[PDB]
Amino acid sequence: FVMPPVEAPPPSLHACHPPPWLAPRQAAFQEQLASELWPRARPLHRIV
Amino acid sequence: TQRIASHSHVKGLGLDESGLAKQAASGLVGQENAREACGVIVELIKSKKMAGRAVLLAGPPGTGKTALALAIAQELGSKVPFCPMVGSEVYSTEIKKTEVLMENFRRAIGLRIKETKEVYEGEVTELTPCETENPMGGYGKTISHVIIGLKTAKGTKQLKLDPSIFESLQKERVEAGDVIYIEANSGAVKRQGRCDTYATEFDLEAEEYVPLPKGDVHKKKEIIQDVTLHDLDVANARPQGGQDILSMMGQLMKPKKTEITDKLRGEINKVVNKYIDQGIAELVPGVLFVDEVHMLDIECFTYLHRALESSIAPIVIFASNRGNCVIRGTEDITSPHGIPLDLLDRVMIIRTMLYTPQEMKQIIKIRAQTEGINISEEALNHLGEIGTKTTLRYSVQLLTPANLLAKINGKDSIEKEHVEEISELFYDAKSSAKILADQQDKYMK
Amino acid sequence: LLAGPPGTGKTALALAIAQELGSKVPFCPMVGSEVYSTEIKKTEVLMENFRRAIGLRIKETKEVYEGEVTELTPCETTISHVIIGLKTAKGTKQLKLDPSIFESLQKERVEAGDVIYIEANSGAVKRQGRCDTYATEFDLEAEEYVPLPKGDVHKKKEIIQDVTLHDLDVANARPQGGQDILSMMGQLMKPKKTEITDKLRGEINKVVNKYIDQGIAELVPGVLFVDEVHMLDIECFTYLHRALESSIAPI
Amino acid sequence: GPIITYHSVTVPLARCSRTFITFSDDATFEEWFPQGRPPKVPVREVCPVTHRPALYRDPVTDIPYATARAFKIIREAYKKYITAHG
Amino acid sequence: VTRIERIGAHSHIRGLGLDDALEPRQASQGMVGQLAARRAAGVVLEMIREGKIAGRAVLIAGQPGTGKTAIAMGMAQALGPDTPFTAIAGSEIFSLEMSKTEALTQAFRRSIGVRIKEETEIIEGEVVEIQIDRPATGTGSKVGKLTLKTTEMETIYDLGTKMIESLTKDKVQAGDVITIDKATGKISKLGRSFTRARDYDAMGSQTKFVQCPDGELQKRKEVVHTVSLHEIDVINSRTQGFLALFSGDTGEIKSEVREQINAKVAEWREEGKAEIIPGVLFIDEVHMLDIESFSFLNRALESDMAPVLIMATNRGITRIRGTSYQSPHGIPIDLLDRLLIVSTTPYSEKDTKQILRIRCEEEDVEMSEDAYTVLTRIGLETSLRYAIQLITAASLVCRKRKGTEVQVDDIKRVYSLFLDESRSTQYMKEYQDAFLFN
Amino acid sequence: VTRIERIGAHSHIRGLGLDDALEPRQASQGMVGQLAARRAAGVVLEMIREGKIAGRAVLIAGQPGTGKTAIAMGMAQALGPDTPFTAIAGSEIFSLEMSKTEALTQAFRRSIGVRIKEETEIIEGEVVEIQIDRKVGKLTLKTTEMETIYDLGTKMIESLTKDKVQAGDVITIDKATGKISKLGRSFFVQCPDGELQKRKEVVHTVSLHEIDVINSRTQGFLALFSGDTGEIKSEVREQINAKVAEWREEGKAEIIPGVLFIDEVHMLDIESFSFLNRALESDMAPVLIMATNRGITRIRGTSYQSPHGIPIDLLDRLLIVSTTPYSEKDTKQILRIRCEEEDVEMSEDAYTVLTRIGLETSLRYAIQLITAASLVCRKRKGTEVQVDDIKRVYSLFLDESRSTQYMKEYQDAFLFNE
Amino acid sequence: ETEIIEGEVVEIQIDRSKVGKLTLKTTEMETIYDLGTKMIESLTKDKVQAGDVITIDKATGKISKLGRSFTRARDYDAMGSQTKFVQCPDGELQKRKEVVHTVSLHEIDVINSRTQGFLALFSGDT
Amino acid sequence: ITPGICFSTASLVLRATDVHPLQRIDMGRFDLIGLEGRVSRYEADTFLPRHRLSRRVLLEVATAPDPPPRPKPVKMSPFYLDSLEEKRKRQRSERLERIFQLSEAHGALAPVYGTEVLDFCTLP
Ligand SMILES: Nc1ncnc2c1ncn2[C@@H]1O[C@H](COP(=O)(O)OP(=O)(O)O)[C@@H](O)[C@H]1O
Ligand SMILES: Nc1ncnc2c1ncn2[C@@H]1O[C@H](COP(=O)(O)OP(=O)(O)O)[C@@H](O)[C@H]1O
Ligand SMILES: Nc1ncnc2c1ncn2[C@@H]1O[C@H](COP(=O)(O)OP(=O)(O)O)[C@@H](O)[C@H]1O
Ligand SMILES: Nc1ncnc2c1ncn2[C@@H]1O[C@H](COP(=O)(O)OP(=O)(O)O)[C@@H](O)[C@H]1O
Ligand SMILES: [Mg+2]
Ligand SMILES: [Mg+2]
Repeated sequence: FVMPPVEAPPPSLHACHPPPWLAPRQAAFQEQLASELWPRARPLHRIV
Repeated sequence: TQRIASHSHVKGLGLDESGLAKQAASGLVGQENAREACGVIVELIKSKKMAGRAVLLAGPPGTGKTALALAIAQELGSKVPFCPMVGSEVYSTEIKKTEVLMENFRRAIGLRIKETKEVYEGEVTELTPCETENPMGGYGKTISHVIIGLKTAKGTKQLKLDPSIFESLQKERVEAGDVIYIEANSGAVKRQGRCDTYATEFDLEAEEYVPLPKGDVHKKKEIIQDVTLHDLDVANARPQGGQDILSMMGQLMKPKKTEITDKLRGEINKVVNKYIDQGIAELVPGVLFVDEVHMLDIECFTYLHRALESSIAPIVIFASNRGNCVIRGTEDITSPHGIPLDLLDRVMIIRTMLYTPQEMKQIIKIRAQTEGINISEEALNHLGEIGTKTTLRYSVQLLTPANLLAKINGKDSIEKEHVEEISELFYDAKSSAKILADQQDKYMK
Repeated sequence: LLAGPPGTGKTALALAIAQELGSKVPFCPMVGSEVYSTEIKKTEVLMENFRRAIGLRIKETKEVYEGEVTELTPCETTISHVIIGLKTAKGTKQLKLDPSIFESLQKERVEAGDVIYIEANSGAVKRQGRCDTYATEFDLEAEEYVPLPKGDVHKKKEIIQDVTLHDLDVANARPQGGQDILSMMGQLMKPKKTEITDKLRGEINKVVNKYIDQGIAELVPGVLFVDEVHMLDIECFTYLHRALESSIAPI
Repeated sequence: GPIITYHSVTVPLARCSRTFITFSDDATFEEWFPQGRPPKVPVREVCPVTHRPALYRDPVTDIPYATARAFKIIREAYKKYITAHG
Repeated sequence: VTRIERIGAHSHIRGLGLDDALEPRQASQGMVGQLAARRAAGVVLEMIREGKIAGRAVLIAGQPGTGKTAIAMGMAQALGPDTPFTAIAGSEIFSLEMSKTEALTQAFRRSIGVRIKEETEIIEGEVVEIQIDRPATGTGSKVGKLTLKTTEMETIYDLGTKMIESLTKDKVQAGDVITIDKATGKISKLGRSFTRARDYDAMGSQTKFVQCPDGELQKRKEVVHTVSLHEIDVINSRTQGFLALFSGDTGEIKSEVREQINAKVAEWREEGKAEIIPGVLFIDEVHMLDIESFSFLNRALESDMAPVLIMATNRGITRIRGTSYQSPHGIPIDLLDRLLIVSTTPYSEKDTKQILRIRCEEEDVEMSEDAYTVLTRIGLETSLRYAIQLITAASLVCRKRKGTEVQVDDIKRVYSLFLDESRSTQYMKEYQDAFLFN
Repeated sequence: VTRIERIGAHSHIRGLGLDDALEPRQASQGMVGQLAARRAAGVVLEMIREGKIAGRAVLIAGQPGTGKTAIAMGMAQALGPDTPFTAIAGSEIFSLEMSKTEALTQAFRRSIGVRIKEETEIIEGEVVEIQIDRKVGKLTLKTTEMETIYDLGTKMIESLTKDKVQAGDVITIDKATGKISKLGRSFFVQCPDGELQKRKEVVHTVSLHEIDVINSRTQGFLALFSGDTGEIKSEVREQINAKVAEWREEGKAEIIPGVLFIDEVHMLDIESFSFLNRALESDMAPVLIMATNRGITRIRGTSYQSPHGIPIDLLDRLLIVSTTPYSEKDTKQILRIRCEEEDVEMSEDAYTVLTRIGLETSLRYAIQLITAASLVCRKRKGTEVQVDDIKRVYSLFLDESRSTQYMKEYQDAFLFNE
Repeated sequence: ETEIIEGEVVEIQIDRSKVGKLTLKTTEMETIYDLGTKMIESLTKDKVQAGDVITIDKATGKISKLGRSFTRARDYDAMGSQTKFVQCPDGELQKRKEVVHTVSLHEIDVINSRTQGFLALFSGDT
Repeated sequence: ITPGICFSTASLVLRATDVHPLQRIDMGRFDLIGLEGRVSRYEADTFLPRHRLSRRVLLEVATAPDPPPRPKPVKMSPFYLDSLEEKRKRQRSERLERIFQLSEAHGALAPVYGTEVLDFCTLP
């Protein structure tokens, strides 16, 4: 039953003119990791 | 196994059927009283009705303490677990000292599991449903069995199985000419490939084609598996084989020993008791041998009181060559074997004495026999005289250099001259200490 | 050893030695109290600095195809090759790419009008924005618009880069890339210094010797300066006894 | 609709459990139980040149062979056949 | 066959051996003598059973071999499995994974049990006939029917898709005695009322049958769930905490998590959902704790979630670990003020003989009266533990010579074979130079 | 309303109180007396602001309660937020996450900043209509002076879809990144007035530590908030130093040297001091300011005695500023300043009594009694603190001397007396 | 000692991916192979195509790509980091591979310590 | 629920570690750990020493005409410019030299252990 008092998304790094390849690379990495690992995290659904 | 170690000649305790110790038997010479006491301890271990009993082997260095413990292990056999351990091993960078000690305690308690695995092997020749002349419900076809024909090298048998296996057969994609095995204890069909007789030299599959099974279609055997309580504890604390994210994390992350909880150990104990009551398993309480116990600190010694008082603990054998030394972890507290007096009250002390020159000569001869070395009588007497001074370990360590020197000289036996030359080439502790004292200015620190 | 009272110029003398050698010779300055790391043992720190002091000079010609993409056509037999069209201020060039670069081009999301560069030796693709000639194709897009490259599409440069043995050691301590799940999850793990094995050190030494014999590498032994060496403890000094006796160590 | 009925009953031999599977239509029964005949053992082909057991199969001529010399002879024969028949 | 639990040091202790008035019998339930200490332990046990006062500390102090651990084990056996009893050594709190205060907090919270009692509807019966109709191909709605039977009932149930899936996964057949929980749909097979058809092959050897359940089909049964505060803390600390219940590896649990759990458990207690079952933490050899641990103990006993703390020490005026201060029992005076001390006096000759008799009875060893006299003399001269060890040593020596009763000769033989601390120290003094460091 | 920043110990310090010639005033900007220390601190401030000399180290040494930390706080206030001022205690460098040398390296690099100016296009307005069709889209934005319709690209459409934007919302868009932040709704924030699309000059001052951490690994900037930096490799730091030198030479960036303040530096050990001896010799080293009240004392980690608990080799690199005890006039002026800070009214007799109490016992004890006496006065419905309130709080709260006397009276009842 | 198949890939035909054929050649030989499900999956995973010089282990079926043959149409201007051109192997398509190497006990321990334990032989994080 | 922290930094900071390809050497010539699980002892020791390409073979294949089409299975100059062509043949020579140099570079390293050794030593 224990819930954290506060819940926040991770801090985000913002630059006016970032390298245009960093964000797509991170997005692709996250997409692949989620597609490979989210099905494996389903048993922990009730705890979360 | 082929290499000769320091205790390669110890094949057990040379005890008569009445427990009296023979002067020289099973590779052991002398130490008759200690050997008799160790035989009594062996009977205690075999009785399997005592827990947490501790024995301390006390005596000067090179008096057979480790040799006696290894003789006990030889007497027990490979069936009985024997977990050797030095006191320095409790100092780990991953787990606490008490956890190391508890894990070593659980390693000594063994469990022997006996089960019968009954399987049906064969190449599927026939796959025929057994329809019923009166279909239930009036329409369609109803089946009451599925006949599976299994063919092996020396037979062929037909099995009238439950209709429910039709789903397993389809899931495994079992067809005629495939090699499958069915387990009686589970009622499941497993397809172990296709028969190799239907494979051509132009095929490229690797794990698809399997040889036709030899032997009978119905194979049953008794499986004896030996496990320890620590094996079950570790396999349950960091499980391997799951497909969830936690198992993936375990595979990814570096393995690390963890502090296994009393909850998991109690669950393992309950499962072990259930297996014992069912007749599946037989408990095999063994021995934990802790050499150089004096290297344990005061925390380890204190924990050993509770560890030994337990009803699940094995029989622990300690060994210490220290005198009135200072207990580690304490400031200027001296105890007779480096062991606090509280733990000495919980142990039975076996005393090992020094060796007479005759016993030293016998041990040297035995070691020469073990190392495949022929030594003359005069060389043996000179080496025994060398062993009267210096030590016994020094004399037994001159055998292989002297044998090599003889072989270089072109002789098949060690003569006295070879031992003299080796004694000149290599120094013992006392001679080196004399040199160091005579030249203490030229040495460092 | 530079021994003398404080303020007498030992550090200045070491820095003067470094100035006399020049920036081409590896001068690794370390303080004796820097060996007390919380990630690796002290001897590992000492050996890492020892390898830092030894330098390797590598002469290599690099080739990069750079320009705005005017055409991106994979040629089917699977894909036999990729024909790309790159534009610069000095003209247009048509290139035949190894089919393995198509995966990199698709990952980088390379379309016509994007300014990219392709490494000839590795097939690496970096999409460094859209061409500014297309900046007016929409009134509001979240795009980085980049000028058209000025020189030729094909750029050749002969370079001399200095690396140290520690750089080659740390490059082979952990794998890079990898599309497997274990490899991807390893990118999330916190980077920790590790006690690099002597097997890896020797293998890297063999590779370095191979390239020296080939003639594309040059060795610069270099200097490691340890200041406040009295902050080393007895274990560090004992390890230095062995390390200085190596045939691979620096001054 | 087309269904598969799984049925478990208690019937006297004092009682025993039996299971039955009922297929609504013969198509499902044929699909789950094709009653396939046992497969046939392939003929162990032999190289026409060296008479050793065949290990390879030239794709152009479909002639099995077991030696590089046999392959060269087979390809020479095929070239001669092309020259003659055209 | 030998179970995992064998004859240990305190296997003969089945309880404190007190009457209704907490008056110790001379010899009952394994305990012999220690009348005052056993009476005090009984009063403390009554205090534990009442479970109203939090953070009470008792110190069992005495000379080695005076029965401190025997009294603690008797208290544990008299409490019973319903009340938690966490027995640890003082050395166990020194851990590389967590702080000493965290280890002590976890030990404290392992000694308090939270019990949830709720009533659920339960169907228990013998499966007569199960029928499941499923589409031949493609996704569809499975339809089924189940018949359940008791000695006095038989009902036919129309089954839903999820109950159909549960029955299919459990592979429920006719004659299986199954239990169904209506809410969660969990199905537990507990036996077979009769055998399967004989004509089938690859079925295995049929086990014994189970009698069909009687009474009504859908009963109402009381379900009790009991966990400790530590288990709640661990499963609430992180998503992977439930695995930490077995692997340890809990790290340091946040104080926020523990405060939230204390609040939720108090709310449950007020609302009648859960009852708190306070237990005991027994720290053997508490003198291994340092000053920081003792300082934590001082204030951790002031919580209403604290259990009864029982310590054992055989130290006199000794240096406190981590300091240079001499204190009674190796314990700071601030902690000694928060606890009642139970002293154990040494045993007499008759108490020693009775303890030896109880040990022989526990070990199934038969001994003569002369052997008992000699063994009691040896125990008075050397120690009680040495004589206890000689009991089974002499049993083995007697069994070797094909005997039935342990005689004085066997005791003398084991006395010669196995040495005590005194004779070993004498022989080591005789060869002091041969031993390494003095 | 009560904000996070309440009245602290140095809340009244607003600067060093110096004129253009660095001549201290008797009472200015919350500072009283200590003319020599304040003048030396002003000279050090001029050195910091000049930014030419690297690795200069200054020690502020003096008895407890002599304005050492006050001098440091005034130095921090006189510098603006532009110049980095890293303030740590000596105990903070002892970590389980990294070594002491790594902790001091991070402390040094946190004190040097890199100021980078860049231009961005910012679109701020009120959303009128948003249309997206299966991709193409239109967006209509308005200010109080102009209205416009935009033809959207795929990436901006995705950005506007991810962050739910509907008509009436007041949003700002960074054109190059699609960074949309909703700052309210209008029909609550007033709609922007001027031009919809503005070219803005954004200036960031980034510390060397921030550059190293951001470039240490992918998503490495997260370690700037959760520790977890580990021990950053020296290769990354050398590469960053080289790139920062390249930027400075090319005009892309300016270096802003700052100040690292280590209060209670006597907590550092010999290893940390040996590291500081050579870390100050780099061209990227900031100005180091330390404070200690130790006399000739054992250096931590050794058995050697040194004048400040600091080894003599490091002391040879320091300029020492000595703080002198306060007089009756300075003590009374400090008490007046603290009373003004806490909004407490005292009588002149109360000021005299409190000054005598502070001189006899301690300035911090007297400052503490100000709030207690004010509370006692407010309890009895009074408005101005009297001598009776001061005597009441004097009796209620003891100082170190009277507490030690009472403890010595019953020393047997206390625990572990030497 | 291990039996391998070694040749240059000429054609890969897969019908529909249940069954297909693979043609391999040497400078002195050429043959066609019938593929199964796992062989087809392994070939598709490694993206084996024409002109690739590969070896296949007969016992385990694992496929490692040695290189690709050079033709007039493979005159690439940019090459990937792993592509390299090799000559077509000579001799017979079926070959025996003998590998002799010396490893220590510690290396075998590290390899079997974890799933990818051989990585610890470089990092030292054993 | 709180909004995340938006940490803003200079765009130049994100390019601090970036080095242009024309300014850095190829580190794949020292990549030993990348060969593990991909490169075998056979390739490094037996195959490549025998079947490495040579410049002569590469030039012969490039200059030679296209091979004849594989047989089907049987069941049994006014606008000519000299400068442009000279440029084109120089480009072809450079391309062939690059192919050769890259093929030699990409198979120069031998694994420390190799797939066979790891497979042999890897127990179930
Ligand atoms: N009674 C004995 N009979 C035969 N070999 C012995 C005997 N005592 C010692 N040894 C041998 O002499 C060597 C000395 O080791 P050991 O006696 O075990 O030293 P310690 O008792 O100090 O551990 C070993 O090789 C041991 O096997
Ligand atoms: N001989 C010298 N000539 C010029 N400058 C010197 C000389 N010796 C020392 N210095 C300067 O004086 C300071 C102290 O010298 P340093 O090398 O730090 O002494 P240490 O031997 O203690 O390291 C430095 O700023 C250094 O540049
Ligand atoms: N009063 C008693 N009744 C029964 N057994 C006892 C008694 N006192 C001690 N024992 C037994 O003698 C041994 C020593 O007592 P123990 O409680 O371990 O001493 P300690 O006070 O040092 O813990 C144990 O085996 C214990 O079971
Ligand atoms: N010259 C001064 N001007 C104003 N306030 C001062 C002065 N000196 C000390 N204080 C104040 O007295 C208190 C004591 O702190 P401080 O004297 O800085 O301690 P220390 O110098 O021992 O670190 C603080 O509230 C501080 O602001
Ligand atoms: Mg006890
Ligand atoms: Mg201060």
